[PDB]
Amino acid sequence: AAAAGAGPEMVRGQVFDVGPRYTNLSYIGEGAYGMVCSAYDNVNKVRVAIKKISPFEHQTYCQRTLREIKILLRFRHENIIGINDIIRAPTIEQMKDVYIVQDLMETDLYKLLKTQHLSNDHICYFLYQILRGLKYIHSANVLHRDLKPSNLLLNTTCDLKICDFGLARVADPDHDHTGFLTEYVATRWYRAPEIMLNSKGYTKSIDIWSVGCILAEMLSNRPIFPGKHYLDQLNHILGILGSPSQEDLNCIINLKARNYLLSLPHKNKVPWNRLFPNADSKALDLLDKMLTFNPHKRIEVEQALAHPYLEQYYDPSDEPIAEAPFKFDMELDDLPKEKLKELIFEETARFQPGYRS
Ligand SMILES: O=c1c2cc(O)c(O)cc2oc2cc(O)cc(O)c12
Repeated sequence: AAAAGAGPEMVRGQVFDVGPRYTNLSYIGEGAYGMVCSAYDNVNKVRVAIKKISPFEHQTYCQRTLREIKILLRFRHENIIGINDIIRAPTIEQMKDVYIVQDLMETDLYKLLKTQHLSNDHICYFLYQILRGLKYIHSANVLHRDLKPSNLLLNTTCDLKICDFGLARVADPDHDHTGFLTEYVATRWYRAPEIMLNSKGYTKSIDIWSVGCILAEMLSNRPIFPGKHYLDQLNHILGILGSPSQEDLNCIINLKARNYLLSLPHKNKVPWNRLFPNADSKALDLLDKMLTFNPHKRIEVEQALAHPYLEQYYDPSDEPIAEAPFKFDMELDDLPKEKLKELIFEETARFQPGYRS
């Protein structure tokens, strides 16, 4: 209809018409590219979140939108945000925006860390939930590739859900190698050291590093490695971990990357307990294992779940995995704008009336 509008201005938050089902005028924030509002779901009789997506002018936006929709519709897990509904025109010709309806969450870990100290009990629970969700993701052979506090939503009872699969990919360790200083898209402060050295981020260890950075951030309310540019990120990491060992260096076969590391002055490890003097010692042991330089030696998700820090929560029978891996195209690079729009239309069909009387 359009009978509803939500305080427009910048972005383009003119119209927000989400059929008759959803009826309230409460803006929340700005998505990657569209207003997010809360609304009353007149069917389930609860407030929900709705993201307006207007992706159809940029190939990158469409790609990320399709990737996220395909993934979220296939995943079903307590610690991963779901899609409850998708609102769009009934034909491709008329489709100009897409609205994604999701459970309403109170906040995200970014906003929470800006103003709230976390108890060790909250840190432990939040880490548990992140890892529980990540187990499922990885079990589907999917890498999230952009884990960070703003991608972790929380409700009023501290239930945590991972969001934003726009940069996700299917794991491909056999094709992970690349040259030194290869450009990378995911958020700088949460990038593993190998991204800057010799890795395209196509293995599960990339996500464990990000989780380790999030744990550190929870312990002190500050990002642990706030690089200001691409290579600064690596110097922040080495400033705390110290210089890599001969064995870990020998693992980096690429000469430019090797020689860069060899060119650096020797740095000694900064002990975790001096960075985080109020932290639980078991938390720091787990942190150390997640923030391991060598990605091959880095802890895997399931090992992390089994670590003593998380013993109060660990229960592998209640930490589900995906029914089968994804092998769908997540690169989506060789598709014209017309095919991407068509795939988004097809992927969202299940939510249409389409066939009523
Ligand atoms: O995407 C969401 C979002 C998604 C949900 O399912 C939800 O329940 C709450 C959300 O809040 C946001 C707030 C923002 O400032 C920006 C956002 O992108 C979101």
